[PDB]
Amino acid sequence: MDERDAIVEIRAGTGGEEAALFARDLFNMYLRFAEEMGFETEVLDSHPTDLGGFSKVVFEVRGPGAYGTFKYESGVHRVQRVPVTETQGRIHTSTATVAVLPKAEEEDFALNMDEIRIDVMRASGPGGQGVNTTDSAVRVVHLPTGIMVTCQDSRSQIKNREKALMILRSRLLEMKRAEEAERLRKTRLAQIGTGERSEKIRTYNFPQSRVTDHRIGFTTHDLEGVLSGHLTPILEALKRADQERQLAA
RNA sequence: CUGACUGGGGCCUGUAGAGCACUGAUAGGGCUAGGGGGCCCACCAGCCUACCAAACCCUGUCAAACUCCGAAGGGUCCCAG
RNA sequence: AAGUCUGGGCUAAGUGGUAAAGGAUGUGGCGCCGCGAAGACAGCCAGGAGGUGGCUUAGAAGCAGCCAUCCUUUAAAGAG
RNA sequence: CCUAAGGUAGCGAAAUUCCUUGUCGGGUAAGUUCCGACCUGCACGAAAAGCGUAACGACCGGAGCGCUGUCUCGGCGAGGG
RNA sequence: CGCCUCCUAAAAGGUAACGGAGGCGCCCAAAGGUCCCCUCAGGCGGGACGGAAAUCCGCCGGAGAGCGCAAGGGUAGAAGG
RNA sequence: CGAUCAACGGAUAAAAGUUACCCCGGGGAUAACAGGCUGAUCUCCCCCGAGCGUCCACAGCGGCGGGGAGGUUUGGCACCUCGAUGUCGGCUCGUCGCAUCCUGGGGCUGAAGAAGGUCCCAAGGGUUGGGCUGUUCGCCCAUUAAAGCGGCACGCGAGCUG
RNA sequence: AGCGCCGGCCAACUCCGUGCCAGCAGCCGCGGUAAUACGGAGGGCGCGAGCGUUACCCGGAUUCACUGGGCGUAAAGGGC
RNA sequence: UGAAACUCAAAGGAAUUGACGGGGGCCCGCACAAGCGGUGGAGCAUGUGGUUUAAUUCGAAGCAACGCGAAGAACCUUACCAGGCCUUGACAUGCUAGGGAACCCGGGUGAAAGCCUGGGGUGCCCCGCGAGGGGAGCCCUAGCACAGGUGCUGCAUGGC
RNA sequence: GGCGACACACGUGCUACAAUGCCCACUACAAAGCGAUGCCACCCGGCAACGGGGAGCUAAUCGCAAAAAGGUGGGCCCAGUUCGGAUUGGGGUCUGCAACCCGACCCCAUGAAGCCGGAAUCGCUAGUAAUCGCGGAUCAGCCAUGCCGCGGUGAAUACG
RNA sequence: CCGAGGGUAGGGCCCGUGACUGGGGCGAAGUCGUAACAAGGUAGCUGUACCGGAAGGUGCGGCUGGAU
RNA sequence: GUAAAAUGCUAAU
RNA sequence: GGCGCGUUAACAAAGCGGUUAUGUAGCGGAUUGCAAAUCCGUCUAGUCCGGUUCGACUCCGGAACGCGCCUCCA
Ligand SMILES: [K+]
Ligand SMILES: [Mg+2]
Ligand SMILES: [Mg+2]
Ligand SMILES: [Mg+2]
Ligand SMILES: [Mg+2]
Ligand SMILES: [Mg+2]
Ligand SMILES: [Mg+2]
Ligand SMILES: [Mg+2]
Ligand SMILES: [Mg+2]
Ligand SMILES: [Mg+2]
Ligand SMILES: [Mg+2]
Ligand SMILES: [Mg+2]
Ligand SMILES: [Mg+2]
Ligand SMILES: [Mg+2]
Ligand SMILES: [Mg+2]
Ligand SMILES: [Mg+2]
Ligand SMILES: [Mg+2]
Ligand SMILES: [Mg+2]
Ligand SMILES: [Mg+2]
Ligand SMILES: [Mg+2]
Ligand SMILES: [Mg+2]
Ligand SMILES: [Mg+2]
Ligand SMILES: [Mg+2]
Ligand SMILES: [Mg+2]
Ligand SMILES: [Mg+2]
Ligand SMILES: [Mg+2]
Ligand SMILES: [Mg+2]
Ligand SMILES: [Mg+2]
Ligand SMILES: [Mg+2]
Ligand SMILES: [Mg+2]
Ligand SMILES: [Mg+2]
Ligand SMILES: [Mg+2]
Ligand SMILES: [Mg+2]
Ligand SMILES: [Mg+2]
Ligand SMILES: [Mg+2]
Ligand SMILES: [Mg+2]
Ligand SMILES: [Mg+2]
Ligand SMILES: [Mg+2]
Ligand SMILES: [Mg+2]
Ligand SMILES: [Mg+2]
Ligand SMILES: [Mg+2]
Ligand SMILES: [Mg+2]
Ligand SMILES: [Mg+2]
Ligand SMILES: [Mg+2]
Ligand SMILES: [Mg+2]
Ligand SMILES: [Mg+2]
Ligand SMILES: [Mg+2]
Ligand SMILES: [Mg+2]
Ligand SMILES: [Mg+2]
Ligand SMILES: [Mg+2]
Ligand SMILES: [Mg+2]
Ligand SMILES: [Mg+2]
Ligand SMILES: [Mg+2]
Ligand SMILES: [Mg+2]
Ligand SMILES: [Mg+2]
Ligand SMILES: [Mg+2]
Ligand SMILES: [Mg+2]
Ligand SMILES: [Mg+2]
Ligand SMILES: [Mg+2]
Ligand SMILES: [Mg+2]
Ligand SMILES: [Mg+2]
Ligand SMILES: [Mg+2]
Ligand SMILES: [Mg+2]
Ligand SMILES: [Mg+2]
Ligand SMILES: [Mg+2]
Ligand SMILES: [Mg+2]
Ligand SMILES: [Mg+2]
Ligand SMILES: [Mg+2]
Ligand SMILES: [Mg+2]
Ligand SMILES: [Mg+2]
Ligand SMILES: [Mg+2]
Ligand SMILES: [Mg+2]
Ligand SMILES: [Mg+2]
Ligand SMILES: [Mg+2]
Ligand SMILES: [Mg+2]
Ligand SMILES: [Mg+2]
Ligand SMILES: [Mg+2]
Ligand SMILES: [Mg+2]
Ligand SMILES: [Mg+2]
Ligand SMILES: [Mg+2]
Ligand SMILES: [Mg+2]
Ligand SMILES: [Mg+2]
Ligand SMILES: [Mg+2]
Ligand SMILES: [Mg+2]
Ligand SMILES: [Mg+2]
Ligand SMILES: [Mg+2]
Ligand SMILES: [Mg+2]
Ligand SMILES: [Mg+2]
Ligand SMILES: [Mg+2]
Ligand SMILES: [Mg+2]
Ligand SMILES: [Mg+2]
Ligand SMILES: [Mg+2]
Ligand SMILES: [Mg+2]
Ligand SMILES: [Mg+2]
Ligand SMILES: [Mg+2]
Ligand SMILES: [Mg+2]
Ligand SMILES: [Mg+2]
Ligand SMILES: [Mg+2]
Ligand SMILES: [Mg+2]
Ligand SMILES: [Mg+2]
Ligand SMILES: [Mg+2]
Ligand SMILES: [Mg+2]
Ligand SMILES: [Mg+2]
Ligand SMILES: [Mg+2]
Ligand SMILES: [Mg+2]
Ligand SMILES: [Mg+2]
Ligand SMILES: [Mg+2]
Ligand SMILES: [Mg+2]
Ligand SMILES: [Mg+2]
Ligand SMILES: [Mg+2]
Ligand SMILES: [Mg+2]
Ligand SMILES: [Mg+2]
Ligand SMILES: [Mg+2]
Ligand SMILES: [Mg+2]
Ligand SMILES: [Mg+2]
Ligand SMILES: [Mg+2]
Ligand SMILES: [Mg+2]
Ligand SMILES: [Mg+2]
Ligand SMILES: [Mg+2]
Ligand SMILES: [Mg+2]
Ligand SMILES: [Mg+2]
Ligand SMILES: [Mg+2]
Ligand SMILES: [Mg+2]
Ligand SMILES: [Mg+2]
Ligand SMILES: [Mg+2]
Ligand SMILES: [Mg+2]
Ligand SMILES: [Mg+2]
Ligand SMILES: [Mg+2]
Ligand SMILES: [Mg+2]
Ligand SMILES: [Mg+2]
Ligand SMILES: [Mg+2]
Ligand SMILES: [Mg+2]
Ligand SMILES: [Mg+2]
Ligand SMILES: [Mg+2]
Ligand SMILES: [Mg+2]
Ligand SMILES: [Mg+2]
Ligand SMILES: [Mg+2]
Ligand SMILES: [Mg+2]
Ligand SMILES: [Mg+2]
Ligand SMILES: [Mg+2]
Ligand SMILES: [Mg+2]
Ligand SMILES: [Mg+2]
Ligand SMILES: [Mg+2]
Ligand SMILES: [Mg+2]
Ligand SMILES: [Mg+2]
Ligand SMILES: [Mg+2]
Ligand SMILES: [Mg+2]
Ligand SMILES: [Mg+2]
Ligand SMILES: [Mg+2]
Ligand SMILES: [Mg+2]
Ligand SMILES: [Mg+2]
Ligand SMILES: [Mg+2]
Ligand SMILES: [Mg+2]
Ligand SMILES: [Mg+2]
Ligand SMILES: [Mg+2]
Ligand SMILES: [Mg+2]
Ligand SMILES: [Mg+2]
Ligand SMILES: [Mg+2]
Ligand SMILES: [Mg+2]
Ligand SMILES: [Mg+2]
Ligand SMILES: [Mg+2]
Ligand SMILES: [Mg+2]
Ligand SMILES: [Mg+2]
Ligand SMILES: [Mg+2]
Ligand SMILES: [Mg+2]
Ligand SMILES: [Mg+2]
Ligand SMILES: [Mg+2]
Ligand SMILES: [Mg+2]
Ligand SMILES: [Mg+2]
Ligand SMILES: [Mg+2]
Ligand SMILES: [Mg+2]
Ligand SMILES: [Mg+2]
Ligand SMILES: [Mg+2]
Ligand SMILES: [Mg+2]
Ligand SMILES: [Mg+2]
Ligand SMILES: [Mg+2]
Ligand SMILES: [Mg+2]
Ligand SMILES: [Mg+2]
Ligand SMILES: [Mg+2]
Ligand SMILES: [Mg+2]
Ligand SMILES: [Mg+2]
Ligand SMILES: [Mg+2]
Ligand SMILES: [Mg+2]
Ligand SMILES: [Mg+2]
Ligand SMILES: [Mg+2]
Ligand SMILES: [Mg+2]
Ligand SMILES: [Mg+2]
Ligand SMILES: [Mg+2]
Ligand SMILES: [Mg+2]
Ligand SMILES: [Mg+2]
Ligand SMILES: [Mg+2]
Ligand SMILES: [Mg+2]
Ligand SMILES: [Mg+2]
Ligand SMILES: [Mg+2]
Ligand SMILES: [Mg+2]
Ligand SMILES: [Mg+2]
Ligand SMILES: [Mg+2]
Ligand SMILES: [Mg+2]
Ligand SMILES: [Mg+2]
Ligand SMILES: [Mg+2]
Ligand SMILES: [Mg+2]
Ligand SMILES: [Mg+2]
Ligand SMILES: [Mg+2]
Ligand SMILES: [Mg+2]
Ligand SMILES: [Mg+2]
Ligand SMILES: [Mg+2]
Ligand SMILES: [Mg+2]
Ligand SMILES: [Mg+2]
Ligand SMILES: [Mg+2]
Ligand SMILES: [Mg+2]
Ligand SMILES: [Mg+2]
Ligand SMILES: [Mg+2]
Ligand SMILES: [Mg+2]
Ligand SMILES: [Mg+2]
Ligand SMILES: [Mg+2]
Ligand SMILES: [Mg+2]
Ligand SMILES: [Mg+2]
Ligand SMILES: [Mg+2]
Ligand SMILES: [Mg+2]
Ligand SMILES: [Mg+2]
Ligand SMILES: [Mg+2]
Repeated sequence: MDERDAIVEIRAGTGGEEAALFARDLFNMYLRFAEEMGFETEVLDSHPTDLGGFSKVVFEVRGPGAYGTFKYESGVHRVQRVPVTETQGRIHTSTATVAVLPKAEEEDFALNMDEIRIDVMRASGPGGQGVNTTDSAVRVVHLPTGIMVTCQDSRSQIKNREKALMILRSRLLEMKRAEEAERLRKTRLAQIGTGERSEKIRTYNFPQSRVTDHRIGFTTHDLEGVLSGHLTPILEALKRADQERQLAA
């Protein structure tokens, strides 16, 4: 939560080459805000455009109390300006999306052998006297979920039991790595959506030198300072609105 | 008459045990290179630490391929039964 | 086949006559301090209180976790 | 990077799939078999032919109707012993 | 799978296991013979370039160096230079 | 003088495989089944009491470690049997153990009642029918007071099946 | 005394708010900080115990053409 | 032989003026060619991006932004930043209250600004030799209407 | 205080890398402008920047004024040098209230890069290019090597 | 006898629905190339055939709705 | 019969 | 489990007892209205532990991870 390090995913939205540039503009704005808050940034995955932008940049903000501040940036950011890609001096409206997520654990996986039942029995197929009378085949049952692995690959019960336990764990692991990805997904779609011109959280209107956070109504005119990092005025204005969002019925 | 076995006497040995002098291991303490941290400074060095610890020292130990030591026995020759 | 042989002791579990960590007012024999008619130990008969609690906590206010356990009438009363 | 060149069409958990009773659908009250699909094909593949194909089969799977001493679960009778 | 070294091996010699650890299948014309001469590793201090360590000086230092190559024995009163 | 005759006391100057088409002579000197010894593995029961359980170590639990029992599993060993000890599962027929699935009798409970949990005593009797697969095992359907776990050459082929 | 409408078609316009949001929409389109096109207000236009909408039929549609259409290149001559 | 759902607000024909062509033709320009000196490398000057900064004011952006606005940044310039003052204000008009001033020398205190200060001297008609009483430049405090803004929009504009 | 920051990157220029050159001495020929808290002749002190004197001129009259390349004479001898003049130390001059950030200039010392510049790229067709000095605006002084001007000397080549 | 209808068995047509699968329409931004419109940088288009990630390419024959 | 080195540029009257 | 092979920078991938590998990318410039393509330049390394050697990415020994093969007669 609020106190833990967090990860900011900046993707480009509607706009094409111009969105990937505005996404670069959002990316410098956020690194320079971290330096102001004495935070620490490291990039994890960046997809650049030869024009100078990024289709995607993913970076961490290391420091005590990161998810407390950046969490207000998740949403669709709208830019309206004359693009450096435009030739006929027109104003285009383009969008970039920002997803903010707390850095989690890479927690290690192991088997609780008290919720696991191991069955042994005779195997199938060839072997003569051996296969007839030897308990080589192994079934391992994960008791809470019911999923089972069986193994009679070798002639030895201990070898088949070890190999069976390996597959069971590796299987339970992927079940766990998939539910986590399903939650990581529905959460990202909760913050980013389709990245449409609507769905906007903030407008950066370069002609009017205006930045507007339509969630609260706040607007400054220091669009140069906002783009250079000085976001602290806006954050507080939401932090205030957050407390006045907590008004006991 | 030289035999097994036995009495005396000389010489050879590195085990049991023990030990730490060598080769290694080793707990804690002292002292004390170097590192971590470290208040501070890079104009130049200092200072701090109930951090990790080289060497050295103290107490306490470990070893088939460690021995400053070291039996009981064993081997061999001589003389005698 | 030859002692229901003699003398001293232990065991009550048929232990003897099939086993360990560990547990035990089993029983017998030694020790070592301690308290005792400055009336001890056991029971009984009293008192065993007061500032009333320091953190935590809507009460945890003698009678939760945490922080230390000052003192009065004294023959004594721990904020237990 | 390497090879002489890197498996084409078509087919695929198969007379081939180890993990495997893969997964999804169908059938059943319930289906490790069956049929239809999917394709990370351990280890299909083009005359040791590939994929289909009406008709044929004392070949080998799966299902239904009919009917039953196969069975619930056994009883009685006959004749040769 | 032959050969060498150490241990196991129970203090003479010898002694097994698909027991524990290593090495050999070369080399040297001097790394051989003799005579003569010389003595290490390491530590502290000192010294342009020059450092942990190149060469030079002092003091301490019995052998922990060296002995082509594995290990053991041996060894400066030399087998070392 | 010519040897990785290195399988290094060196068969020839000169040499690889396959047999489920197989064969003879031998061995329980030696493997596969079962027994035996052992019990690492397996199953069961304890000791310790850190900690969980709002509170409270012990209702129910038991970190790190410790001690055993059993002789169902997988092994180790190679002791009777290789002039033969027929090997999976099913069927049929049982019998025994008890570490008890149900039924009977109890103690504790974080037991209001009903219903459970946990441990103790108890082996008299009981412990169903079906779908899948050769299966043992397991899953599933429908019930049940319950749908126990083991030994008997993994009981039982001069009893059947195959 | 109410209901529809006032960008064009189509009769009836100005001010504030909003700022591709909120919304309008029968078609062409409106709205991205000076909107007669969104919402309100004033003002206007049309009907009036009614005003609008939705559905459906004919019309406009000579757009199934008898009245009253077409086929070189727009859809349209059959390969002969 | 020959549909439908769904969907679009058009799909089309010919012709016009353009623009474009790695179409043609005919022309031209230091456009190439033909020449001569350079730039790109070096050191400095200057402008700029970027980084940095409390601030490093802002505008200029291919040719046609970059010794450009700037034909002169130590202060001033100066629009930026830090700290100290200012409240009809540095300036404009007009209206009411205390004054009634105009102007010129000083005093503290402060970095200065500013704040608190202490000396004095007026016009016009007059009632006038009256105490002096008014109209009376201008000046200062109470209030006003107000000013001030290099704050934004060169995509609302003029001018250049 | 900043606008003058400095790991870096680009544009415009200046100065060079040398002998058809550098140096010293002496000796010539311009044009355009500017000049009253203004230009400064001339004289002295100072190596010099400058200072103190101090004529003349609202200026075809007095001054800024040396033009520079050029010429004659002598020197350097092919070297990172008598080429180059960056960087830094020290001692001073002037403006200005005030030169730390952050001015210009003078003298002494220090004497860096640089040996003609990769891919690439700019200008110029005649008094042009190149080379050489001069003045002005702004302006207290100046970071001007910039701008706008002015004359001196004076080419190569254009088939197409 | 016929006979409502009930039952048995086999056909026809229609509607809904189905693991999976085939393309189609739409989209103010994505990935790969650039086939077509200029001789579109290999004139295009065409029926058919074979091939290729994709547009497409190539063979055979046809068309001009092709350039100079 | 001729005779091309060279790909691309989203989205706001 | 046995046996063989391997670990190198951003990626893929080599040689070598003493020593800028290489290609593509990345970075600075050039060219273009801009991007690509193209052109001039530029460069970061040897998994861990222990030995040998004057010297180890390179040789020996072990660890960890990956790949290939085998695991048969009951
Ligand atoms: K066989
Ligand atoms: Mg991406
Ligand atoms: Mg464009
Ligand atoms: Mg178990
Ligand atoms: Mg088996
Ligand atoms: Mg089978
Ligand atoms: Mg077989
Ligand atoms: Mg078979
Ligand atoms: Mg067995
Ligand atoms: Mg004798
Ligand atoms: Mg003798
Ligand atoms: Mg001993
Ligand atoms: Mg020792
Ligand atoms: Mg010992
Ligand atoms: Mg010893
Ligand atoms: Mg002694
Ligand atoms: Mg003796
Ligand atoms: Mg003797
Ligand atoms: Mg004798
Ligand atoms: Mg008696
Ligand atoms: Mg007696
Ligand atoms: Mg008893
Ligand atoms: Mg007994
Ligand atoms: Mg007993
Ligand atoms: Mg006792
Ligand atoms: Mg294959
Ligand atoms: Mg192929
Ligand atoms: Mg094919
Ligand atoms: Mg295929
Ligand atoms: Mg398949
Ligand atoms: Mg299947
Ligand atoms: Mg198949
Ligand atoms: Mg196969
Ligand atoms: Mg399978
Ligand atoms: Mg299988
Ligand atoms: Mg299944
Ligand atoms: Mg199924
Ligand atoms: Mg089903
Ligand atoms: Mg079946
Ligand atoms: Mg199938
Ligand atoms: Mg698969
Ligand atoms: Mg085949
Ligand atoms: Mg094959
Ligand atoms: Mg073939
Ligand atoms: Mg063949
Ligand atoms: Mg073939
Ligand atoms: Mg087939
Ligand atoms: Mg057919
Ligand atoms: Mg068939
Ligand atoms: Mg058929
Ligand atoms: Mg047949
Ligand atoms: Mg047949
Ligand atoms: Mg036949
Ligand atoms: Mg059937
Ligand atoms: Mg049936
Ligand atoms: Mg039937
Ligand atoms: Mg019968
Ligand atoms: Mg009968
Ligand atoms: Mg009969
Ligand atoms: Mg031999
Ligand atoms: Mg040998
Ligand atoms: Mg011995
Ligand atoms: Mg020995
Ligand atoms: Mg001995
Ligand atoms: Mg001997
Ligand atoms: Mg041996
Ligand atoms: Mg031997
Ligand atoms: Mg060897
Ligand atoms: Mg020698
Ligand atoms: Mg020698
Ligand atoms: Mg000699
Ligand atoms: Mg020494
Ligand atoms: Mg020294
Ligand atoms: Mg030294
Ligand atoms: Mg030695
Ligand atoms: Mg040596
Ligand atoms: Mg060696
Ligand atoms: Mg050999
Ligand atoms: Mg041999
Ligand atoms: Mg041989
Ligand atoms: Mg021998
Ligand atoms: Mg021979
Ligand atoms: Mg021969
Ligand atoms: Mg041979
Ligand atoms: Mg043979
Ligand atoms: Mg065969
Ligand atoms: Mg066969
Ligand atoms: Mg035969
Ligand atoms: Mg055969
Ligand atoms: Mg035969
Ligand atoms: Mg035989
Ligand atoms: Mg025989
Ligand atoms: Mg033998
Ligand atoms: Mg025997
Ligand atoms: Mg056996
Ligand atoms: Mg065995
Ligand atoms: Mg056996
Ligand atoms: Mg066996
Ligand atoms: Mg048996
Ligand atoms: Mg056995
Ligand atoms: Mg037996
Ligand atoms: Mg046991
Ligand atoms: Mg036992
Ligand atoms: Mg055990
Ligand atoms: Mg027990
Ligand atoms: Mg607790
Ligand atoms: Mg309790
Ligand atoms: Mg446990
Ligand atoms: Mg134990
Ligand atoms: Mg035991
Ligand atoms: Mg047994
Ligand atoms: Mg058994
Ligand atoms: Mg056994
Ligand atoms: Mg035996
Ligand atoms: Mg034996
Ligand atoms: Mg046998
Ligand atoms: Mg017999
Ligand atoms: Mg017999
Ligand atoms: Mg027999
Ligand atoms: Mg028999
Ligand atoms: Mg039984
Ligand atoms: Mg019991
Ligand atoms: Mg009961
Ligand atoms: Mg009971
Ligand atoms: Mg009850
Ligand atoms: Mg109970
Ligand atoms: Mg019973
Ligand atoms: Mg059942
Ligand atoms: Mg059935
Ligand atoms: Mg069945
Ligand atoms: Mg079954
Ligand atoms: Mg099974
Ligand atoms: Mg019950
Ligand atoms: Mg039940
Ligand atoms: Mg059984
Ligand atoms: Mg059996
Ligand atoms: Mg049987
Ligand atoms: Mg039989
Ligand atoms: Mg049987
Ligand atoms: Mg039998
Ligand atoms: Mg029999
Ligand atoms: Mg029998
Ligand atoms: Mg059979
Ligand atoms: Mg059969
Ligand atoms: Mg209307
Ligand atoms: Mg109307
Ligand atoms: Mg109208
Ligand atoms: Mg107004
Ligand atoms: Mg409306
Ligand atoms: Mg309408
Ligand atoms: Mg907007
Ligand atoms: Mg507005
Ligand atoms: Mg507008
Ligand atoms: Mg409006
Ligand atoms: Mg509207
Ligand atoms: Mg309307
Ligand atoms: Mg309106
Ligand atoms: Mg009409
Ligand atoms: Mg009509
Ligand atoms: Mg109609
Ligand atoms: Mg008609
Ligand atoms: Mg018509
Ligand atoms: Mg015709
Ligand atoms: Mg036609
Ligand atoms: Mg036809
Ligand atoms: Mg047309
Ligand atoms: Mg044209
Ligand atoms: Mg040229
Ligand atoms: Mg040049
Ligand atoms: Mg240059
Ligand atoms: Mg330059
Ligand atoms: Mg800047
Ligand atoms: Mg502006
Ligand atoms: Mg320019
Ligand atoms: Mg300026
Ligand atoms: Mg300037
Ligand atoms: Mg200023
Ligand atoms: Mg100022
Ligand atoms: Mg304009
Ligand atoms: Mg602008
Ligand atoms: Mg204008
Ligand atoms: Mg500036
Ligand atoms: Mg440069
Ligand atoms: Mg310049
Ligand atoms: Mg330059
Ligand atoms: Mg002058
Ligand atoms: Mg020099
Ligand atoms: Mg040089
Ligand atoms: Mg020089
Ligand atoms: Mg100086
Ligand atoms: Mg300055
Ligand atoms: Mg030179
Ligand atoms: Mg010209
Ligand atoms: Mg000048
Ligand atoms: Mg000036
Ligand atoms: Mg009928
Ligand atoms: Mg009918
Ligand atoms: Mg194309
Ligand atoms: Mg084409
Ligand atoms: Mg093109
Ligand atoms: Mg092309
Ligand atoms: Mg083409
Ligand atoms: Mg074709
Ligand atoms: Mg082709
Ligand atoms: Mg061509
Ligand atoms: Mg290309
Ligand atoms: Mg593209
Ligand atoms: Mg495109
Ligand atoms: Mg192009
Ligand atoms: Mg466009
Ligand atoms: Mg390598
Ligand atoms: Mg790699
Ligand atoms: Mg290579
Ligand atoms: Mg580059
Ligand atoms: Mg570029
Ligand atoms: Mg490279
Ligand atoms: Mg080394
Ligand atoms: Mg090493
Ligand atoms: Mg190296
Ligand atoms: Mg290695
Ligand atoms: Mg075989």
